[PDB]
Amino acid sequence: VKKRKNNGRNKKGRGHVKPIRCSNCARCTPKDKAIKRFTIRNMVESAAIRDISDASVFAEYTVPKMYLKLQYCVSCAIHGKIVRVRSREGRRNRAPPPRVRYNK
Amino acid sequence: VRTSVLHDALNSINNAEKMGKRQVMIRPSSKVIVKFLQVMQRHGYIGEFEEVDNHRSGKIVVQLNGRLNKCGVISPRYNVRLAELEKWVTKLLPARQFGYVILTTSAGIMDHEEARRKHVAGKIIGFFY
Amino acid sequence: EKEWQPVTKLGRLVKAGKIKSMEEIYLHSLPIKEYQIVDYFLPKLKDEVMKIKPVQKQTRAGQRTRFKAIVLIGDSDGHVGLGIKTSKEVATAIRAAIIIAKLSVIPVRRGYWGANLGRPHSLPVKQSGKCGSVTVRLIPAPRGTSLVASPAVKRLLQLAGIEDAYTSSSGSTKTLENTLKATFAAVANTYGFLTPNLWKETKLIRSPLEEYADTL
Amino acid sequence: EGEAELKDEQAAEEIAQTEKK
Amino acid sequence: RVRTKTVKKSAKVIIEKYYPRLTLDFETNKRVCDEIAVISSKRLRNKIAGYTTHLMKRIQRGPVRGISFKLQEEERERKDQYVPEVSALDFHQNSETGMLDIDQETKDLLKHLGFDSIPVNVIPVTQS
Amino acid sequence: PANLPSIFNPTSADIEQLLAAQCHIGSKNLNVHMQPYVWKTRADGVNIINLGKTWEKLVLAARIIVAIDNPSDVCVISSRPFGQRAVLKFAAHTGAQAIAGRFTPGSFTNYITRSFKEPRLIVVTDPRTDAQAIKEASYVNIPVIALCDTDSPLEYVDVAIPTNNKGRHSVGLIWWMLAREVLRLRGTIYNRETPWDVMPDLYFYRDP
Amino acid sequence: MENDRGEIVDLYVPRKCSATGRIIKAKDHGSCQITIAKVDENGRAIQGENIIYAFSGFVRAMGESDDALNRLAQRDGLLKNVWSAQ
Amino acid sequence: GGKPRGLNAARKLRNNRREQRWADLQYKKRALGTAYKSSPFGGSSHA
RNA sequence: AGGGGAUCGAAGACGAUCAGAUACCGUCGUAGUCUUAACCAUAAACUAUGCCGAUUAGGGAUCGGACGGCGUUUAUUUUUGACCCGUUCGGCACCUUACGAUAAAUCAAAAUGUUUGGGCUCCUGGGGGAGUAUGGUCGCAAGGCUGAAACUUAAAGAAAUUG
Ligand SMILES: [Zn+2]
Repeated sequence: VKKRKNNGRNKKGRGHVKPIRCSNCARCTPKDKAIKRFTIRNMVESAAIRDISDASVFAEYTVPKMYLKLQYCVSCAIHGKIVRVRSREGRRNRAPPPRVRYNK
Repeated sequence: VRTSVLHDALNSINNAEKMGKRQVMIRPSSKVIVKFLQVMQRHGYIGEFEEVDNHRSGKIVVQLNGRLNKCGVISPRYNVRLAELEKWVTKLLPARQFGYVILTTSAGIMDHEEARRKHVAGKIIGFFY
Repeated sequence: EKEWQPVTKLGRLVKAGKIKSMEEIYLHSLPIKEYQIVDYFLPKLKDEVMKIKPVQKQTRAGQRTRFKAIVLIGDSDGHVGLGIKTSKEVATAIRAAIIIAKLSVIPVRRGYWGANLGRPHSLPVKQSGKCGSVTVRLIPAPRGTSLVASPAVKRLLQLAGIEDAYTSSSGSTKTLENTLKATFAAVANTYGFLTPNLWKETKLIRSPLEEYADTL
Repeated sequence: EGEAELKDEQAAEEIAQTEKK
Repeated sequence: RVRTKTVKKSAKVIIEKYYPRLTLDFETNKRVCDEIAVISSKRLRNKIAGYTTHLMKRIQRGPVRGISFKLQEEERERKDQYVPEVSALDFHQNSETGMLDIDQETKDLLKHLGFDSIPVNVIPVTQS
Repeated sequence: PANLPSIFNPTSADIEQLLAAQCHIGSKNLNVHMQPYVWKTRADGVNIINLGKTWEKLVLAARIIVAIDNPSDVCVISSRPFGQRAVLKFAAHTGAQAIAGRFTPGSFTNYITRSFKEPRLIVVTDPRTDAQAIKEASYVNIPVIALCDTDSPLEYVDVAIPTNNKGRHSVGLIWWMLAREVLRLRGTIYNRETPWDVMPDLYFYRDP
Repeated sequence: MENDRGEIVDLYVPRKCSATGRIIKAKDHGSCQITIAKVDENGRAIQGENIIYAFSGFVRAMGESDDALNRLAQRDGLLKNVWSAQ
Repeated sequence: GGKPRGLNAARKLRNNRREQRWADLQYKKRALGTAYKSSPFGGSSHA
């Protein structure tokens, strides 16, 4: 039986695609099959910003950000709880989850 | 490629009738197609049809009124004697009372019942009931 | 046991004798939901149970067993039907099965082979039906031959009033439940075939429900 | 195994009515 | 401490049958229930009285869905005949002028039907 | 005009209320089956319904209602808040039962439920939001009449009245005109020319 | 209808769909009848006079009953300029 | 599906049936005469 | 057979773990990994779905070309380019639906098939023995193509339901 209509790959209209290296176990997987996450964060955590802020010599200062793109094989994706198993009917839903914008 | 214009015309009619429409369009027109429709028309299975004349081959627009179950074509035109004509009506006709099998003979194309009256045989080309 | 109380509007009209015969219901295609309607119009309907087969279900303690019954009825004069119901008790299932069979009674169309001389004996045309990998085909036959079929489907045709026919089967016919349901669908479609003798236009009349006023 | 109550059923007719010795 | 269906179901019918006979006081409500009901336990009677006096406290400020008594209905259908003196559809009295505003291609529809005499104002509509 | 005289024309008064209630405004999505009831599409905007064709279907729907022997066999349905009051008022003026709010599925199929009905005709405010009512009608042979917008399913919908179907005023006004026509064909109003004494705003909705 | 010596032998004669002409079978739930009243000269509804139509379940499921009724109603002179062929 | 259907294709149809007839097990043992060769009885009933 | 040989790393040598560990983990490391001139012809070489032609239902996205239009932007500025609206031809795909099909999972084809015929090529006939023995042919070799019999057995297998 086919578990997924797209074979869980997202590759139709071509024959080959170069692989990539997993960011955790350094495995080789096709680029279209890997799970990709883009992350934007600050250099320092929010509790430490005040100590840096008042120790500067430039009056008001803005700590820079850091930009990373991590990408995993499926075996490392669901062991680190990046994604998890869904139900049979809930599998066919590709909308990104609604991030909480009120936080109680 | 197009190897039997007769099959294309009969197939297109069957699809439209099964879905309940009232009119059909046929892109290529030939003498055998027109002579086939006339046999159906004389028994009330269709209404008027008209053949618009473009300079290539012309088209046909047939008017349907229900009453039609199926119309098919036999692709290899076998040779049938007069004595074995009763084998075919047993095969591809729902009942003995009604239905027609179309033949082609040296006296024009005709249904299986008048050909018995004229005592003539030939080749088989299709059926409708 | 005692007199029944009609629950639907149609049931009240039947009790008051406002409709002539069951074919009046058939002509207007009205649903039937009360088994007291059928036996009021069609007495002497014979019933005969086919077989009972157990079905299992696995649970923590053990296995749970239920009994399934198949029952078909008919009058040998153009009416036939069947029903299937399962229950925890053998006797209970049979009683409930007969009720479902009565609700599904349908008419059949009988024609002639060749020339007509009264009292049609065979099917008018050849018809077939399919129910889950089983196909049954029926062919009209000349007068004189009997019914040529397996014992399972010969019984159903006997109660429908059909006298002469030819039969053909395909697929896995060992599934008795599927075989009977396929035959029942083929006979039901006899009135759905438009023969040339039915081309004559008919007059539309109002249904009995609309023009009668029911009691309170 | 529904053969317990066929002795005194009288509410249905079986196919092969079992003759008794 | 959650009340089951038997206490809640019995409390609903008491309120609608006898609304004015019992009041916000818990002590008085205790004596109304046992007179107009058949309860075989004092503890069950106490719980019934506790819930019904709580229900009328929230009834005092706005009605609650699931509760209906005679005084509430009669007030409801008194309000449902409310009707203004000038119709909202009527526009001769409304607006600084009687004539109203429409767009261009609606008037062409009016011309097709023949009702040209209707006083309207046409304004072009396009954003692109 | 083999079966209708010329006294059925819309007249200037009836039309004047229709375009003042925004009954000629449709949605952007256009169903293929609703193409005939479209006059033109607005440049950079919505479709526009043909009000002239609206009157003929409204009269035809009313003529079907009168044919019913006893008025209690007609049923009128509404679920959205904008149509609750208009349905109840329609039931009071004529003879009809009204179902407002939840439908309690199984009403037309189960014979032991409290709200068991055996109607001969069904009138529905919105086919999309009242799909359950239409679905059960297909089981027991009842024709369906419904108010439809530019986009709406038309399965098992024999008669369709093109209207806004979503406006506050539009939904109420159409139900009012339908009631007036039913009484006109009977002897209640006694004349086409005489005006009715009930005000159109009575068939509206109120927030509390 | 069938005959042997000129007398009908069919159990009953079924009806036909008005839109397509197919026979409406028994137990075909979803098939309805539409009755339209007949009005007199002054607008009142004549009692006992009406026009009857029948539609099969097949055409209703497709969603074509609205257009089918318009063509039939206009043909019997019940409506004006609402249905046409392009 | 996929058979030759023309009016002059009697050679292909006859050849095809001869080749595929060997896939049958009952016919294959009859044509090769294994009973005459390998069976302890010389193709007879008793011994 | 020559050139090149940074990085990884079949074989090999050690350190731990373990009752044992010729492995998983760690430090080294040869052929190979790259290129020129010649051989080899096999992959879950997969959409497990052969090729040509006709007909059958609604929708919104997208890539390439043409045609029509209200505006904005902009240049030695117009015509062109960028954005917006609509029609059409040719593609990689998707959502809903079932009049249809199937054992089912599911499918705009896997539909127009018991009411069975538009044209053409190849392959399969219960499970093992077995892609094995032998003969032939191609290759430097590893191997490729073609391909049995004796004997043995009442079940292997597919889709879904409850534990
Ligand atoms: Zn990994």
